[PDB]
Amino acid sequence: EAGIVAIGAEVQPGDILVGKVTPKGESPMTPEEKLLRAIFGEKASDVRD
Amino acid sequence: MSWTDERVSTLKKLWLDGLSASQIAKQLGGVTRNAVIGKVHRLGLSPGSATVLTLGAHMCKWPIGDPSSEGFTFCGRRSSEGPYCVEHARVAYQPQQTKKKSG
Amino acid sequence: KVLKIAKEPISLETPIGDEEDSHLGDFIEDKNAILPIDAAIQSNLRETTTRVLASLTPREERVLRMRFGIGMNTDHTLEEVGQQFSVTRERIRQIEAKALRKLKHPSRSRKLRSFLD
Amino acid sequence: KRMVEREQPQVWDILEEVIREHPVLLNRAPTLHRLGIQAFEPKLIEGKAI
Amino acid sequence: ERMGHIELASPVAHIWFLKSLPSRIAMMLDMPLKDIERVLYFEYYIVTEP
Amino acid sequence: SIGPYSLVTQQPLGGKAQFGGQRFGEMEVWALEAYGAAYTLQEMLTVK
Amino acid sequence: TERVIVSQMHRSPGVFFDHDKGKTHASGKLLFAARVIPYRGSWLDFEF
DNA sequence: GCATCCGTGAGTCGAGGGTAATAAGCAGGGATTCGCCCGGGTGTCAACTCTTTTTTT
DNA sequence: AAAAAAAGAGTTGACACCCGGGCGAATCCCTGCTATAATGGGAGCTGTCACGGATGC
Ligand SMILES: [Zn+2]
Repeated sequence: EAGIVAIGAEVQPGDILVGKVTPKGESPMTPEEKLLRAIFGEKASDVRD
Repeated sequence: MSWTDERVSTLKKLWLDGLSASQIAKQLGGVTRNAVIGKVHRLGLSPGSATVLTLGAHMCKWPIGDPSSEGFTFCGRRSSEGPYCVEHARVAYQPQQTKKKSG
Repeated sequence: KVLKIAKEPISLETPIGDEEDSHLGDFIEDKNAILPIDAAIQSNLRETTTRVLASLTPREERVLRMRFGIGMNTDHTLEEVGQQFSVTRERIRQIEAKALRKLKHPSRSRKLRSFLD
Repeated sequence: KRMVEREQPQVWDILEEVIREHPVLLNRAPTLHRLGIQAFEPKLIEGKAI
Repeated sequence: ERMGHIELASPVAHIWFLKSLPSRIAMMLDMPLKDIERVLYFEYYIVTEP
Repeated sequence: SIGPYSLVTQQPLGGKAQFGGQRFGEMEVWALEAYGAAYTLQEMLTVK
Repeated sequence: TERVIVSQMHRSPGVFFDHDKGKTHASGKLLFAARVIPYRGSWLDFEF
């Protein structure tokens, strides 16, 4: 729950070892992506992976 | 204080004609010092033998007396290749020049 | 806030390796650059958006392309599109909602769902 | 792009079909003569050694 | 693709056309390279229009 | 296949640390010039 | 990460008498140069 | 016509990964910058009227 | 054989709100002024040649 993999956990190439999110500033988006987001109703997150 | 149409006009006029910015708020009344600065920033538009006159080239220039006194003149003698005279060149500059360093 | 000032930034020519070669300028990534795989995904999305906008009526498609700048460089607000359209302010939202509901069907928005994921 | 990431078993058949006659260039580090760069026909094989 | 220029209060001599192997400035008007370095360093005074 | 590019040169980075690219050395360009290949060396230095 | 320090090997700070084997000269001859290379200081030479 | 002194060169691909030191003080006046708040243009909804394609008679 | 309405349009008021532009206030940057006597500076090669050229009498 803290974001770190448990000791003795099998991991594969390209796996999330430590989940860290950083605050991302507001950036302009293409109109097609905005239309798709409005169609699906999901809200764009303000944090970056 | 107030910010009517006449308040901005008189403020701009008093800032343009010239006056201390600190007294600008007091003359207008009510407005403080910080308000007028913000308004102007937001709105924009923010004995010898020669006197001191008969001193020619190649002459002594060692002063004698007090310049703020009645009689103040210079020597005015044969003192070419030097500002001061030979009689004062040894008393003005550092006598017995002995200095050296590395280079 | 006084601490963490980042004074005296490291020179980009400092040799990272023990030898003279392999400077610090090589071990640096460019963040502003966009990868070609990302740009290729944008073309696919721009083309699929035109194909999906073929079953709707001309009025709803026109109002959607006017409010959302799909083929237009400048965006248009609700009042701006209403001044040019018959419906002044109110029914434009209803037309947009109807067009959005028409696109929410899985049969019509099956290929378009993979972009969001 | 998501199908090849998870490495589905169906992608192997597409890889063998695409790599049929596409020649790849192989060259050693000290390329002294022009023979150091020679093209070949790649063939899928296990392991990590060319 | 945008460049900027810096204004100089006094003229300066190019280093490439001065300290290169063949003295380009010295080749003009038959001037030795040893004399040009003295004038640039403000050591001596050159006379013109006699 | 496609990785992060350089900062000032706008070229693919080097080294196996973060998606390096095999450097096409100067001697390798002479090999293509020896052969009659002119389009393989033209696209391998500009569009890649 | 532990880091060890390897020993360094350099010339001894003493006087030497090295003469070139007939090189860097117009005709065949020897120079017989002598050095007074100290540990920390300016070097000295008495080349012929 | 020779003797003495100052520039260029040194293969090529690969590994390896981050760095580091000095340190006056306070008084005057302006330009800058962060909090609150009224506000007018943008959205999101109750709720009153023509048209018409049938579905019922 | 006839004949009117849930939607489909079309609006009409009724909030909810969301950055913008001012009003403040709180606080940064610049600049100058300090009164015993201060009076020329610290690395750096020097364990490659060889060529090819630039100065001098
Ligand atoms: Zn005198």
